[PDB]
Amino acid sequence: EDTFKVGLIVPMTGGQASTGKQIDNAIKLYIKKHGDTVAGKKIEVILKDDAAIPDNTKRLAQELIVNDKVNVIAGFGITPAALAAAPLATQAKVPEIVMAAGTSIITERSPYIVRTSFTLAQSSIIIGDWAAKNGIKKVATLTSDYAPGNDALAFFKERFTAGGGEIVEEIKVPLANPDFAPFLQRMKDAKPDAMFVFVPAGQGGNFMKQFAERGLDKSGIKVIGPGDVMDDDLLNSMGDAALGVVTAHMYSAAHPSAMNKEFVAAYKKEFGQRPGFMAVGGYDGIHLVFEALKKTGGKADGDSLIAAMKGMKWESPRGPISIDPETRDIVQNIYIRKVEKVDGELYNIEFAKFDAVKDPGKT
Repeated sequence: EDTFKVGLIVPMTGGQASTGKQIDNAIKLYIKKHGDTVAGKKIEVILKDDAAIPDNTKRLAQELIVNDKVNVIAGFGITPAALAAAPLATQAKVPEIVMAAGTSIITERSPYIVRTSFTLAQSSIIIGDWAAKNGIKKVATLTSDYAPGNDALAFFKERFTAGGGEIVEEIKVPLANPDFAPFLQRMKDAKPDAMFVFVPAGQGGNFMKQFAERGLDKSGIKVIGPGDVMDDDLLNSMGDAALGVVTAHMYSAAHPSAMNKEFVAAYKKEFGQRPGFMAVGGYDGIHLVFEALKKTGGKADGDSLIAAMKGMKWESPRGPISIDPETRDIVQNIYIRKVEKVDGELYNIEFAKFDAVKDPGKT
């Protein structure tokens, strides 16, 4: 009654555990910094681990909506999870806040979906344009074999080839327990100018370890991609082979804004780890819920909330962001970054900025 409930469904275990860990942490941090009360309502966050299995996502979303009567569902660590919950969000008129999954069509799959993460297309068009304009002629691609990987590939290829680039080979690896060894072996022999790599949050460290193990650090093959592979949650654990990797992405822990400085410091202080781009999707997702409730003066029905969320603009640790009133998707800067060592640690140092990029998958 004086309560507002958020059903948080994220992968706390399994291959995408680092996504849920980050989102759970960032929301805990937000509430620690802002309190748990808005417009007369006590916010409760109910955590459920789907292990990134969409059957679990669906079952958990149903339990949260029907049994716990949550007002919002949030999280959705992979695209299939967001899609699994979309029918229930629509049927129950419960906003579904996508804080992680990055496939362009997701927001079209329910009028109650709003997203605070990214789309792969937003970063992939930028790195495609950059690679072409920077004398990279021949690229091999390695992308996770599911929806966001296919978006990454399609949008990169479109812009890269438009700029005169050539894709010489396209390799896909499973979401679950990928083996990067065979791709990396082909690379040793085929030696393209660069490899374009999309793997989801949590996997870039494993990729870089096999990269280094095969001596690709000495091959003169550049590594480029959207920033998922250079996940800030993982950067601290990578070796010198990661130096010079160039990625486009919506968030870097090294973003030089006062708000990001405060966010990164607070997150490190509380959790003893650097936040990655999944943490900021969670941070902004919960901000969105708090601010929406503020705007509706405490009205908790889905329609009121969605109306309030559309067109909302604010400063995120990542930069200025907004919810497109037409698509309910995130509009945000996309930066190009190079991995450099600062004070003993690897960071994605931003060197280029494209302002307020709308999802190219819908434009």
